[PDB]
Amino acid sequence: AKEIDASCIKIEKVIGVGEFGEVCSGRLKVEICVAIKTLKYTDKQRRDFLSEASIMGQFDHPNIIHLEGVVTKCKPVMIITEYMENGSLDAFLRKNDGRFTVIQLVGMLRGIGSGMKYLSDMSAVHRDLAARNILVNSNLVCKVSDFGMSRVKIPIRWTAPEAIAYRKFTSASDVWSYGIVMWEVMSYGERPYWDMSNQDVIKAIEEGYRLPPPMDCPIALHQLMLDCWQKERSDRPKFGQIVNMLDKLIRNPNSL
Repeated sequence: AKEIDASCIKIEKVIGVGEFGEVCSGRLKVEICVAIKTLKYTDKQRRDFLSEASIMGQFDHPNIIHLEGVVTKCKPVMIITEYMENGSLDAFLRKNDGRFTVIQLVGMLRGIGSGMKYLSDMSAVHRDLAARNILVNSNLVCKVSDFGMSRVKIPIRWTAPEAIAYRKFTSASDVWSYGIVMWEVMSYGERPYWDMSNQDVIKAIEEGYRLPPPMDCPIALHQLMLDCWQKERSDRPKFGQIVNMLDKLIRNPNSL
């Protein structure tokens, strides 16, 4: 992760408040813009708050939030990462409802896929993949963040069957999550399974029910979602196949 001297981090604005503490956006000098996650809390939070930075520090990929460093030897304890102008993907889509083309939405999913293909290769499992955990920048590049649950309370409607049933988390269960993320994107941040109860969703999926294709969503994309939602995890496509399929869709826009 690398320790950074607090004299280098200069907060400017408080973008909002997160779980463990506040979340801001300042600058880092040695100058560039960065994100800052402060902690204010008991030891029952610090070890988990920082552990997220530790794991995130093992990664280096364009579609994975870059960790600048951490400030532990001083208060407030904080995590410094690359700045993302547009913030959380889900909120970003709800504020720009129906304002993006199919190819642009596909490009975002391509990047997310690429970041997941990176993680899965590192033998890492996010276990909490969702649009709310994916940040977007001014260039529309979506990056996977929030590695608090990663392993090298999780929403049921985003979690794969086996993961809930017999606590089996793998890159195959993240694919199922990716499937849900795909649905959120093409639906502009729409709540999966809407007003259905977590119990209804579990039963529904067991009966063979699957989320319908979002309006104006290409048949091929929805099918890709169906594959990601296959009961038998072994039958679901690998992240490598997912990134490949999307590229061929982008390269050949007419196929969408």
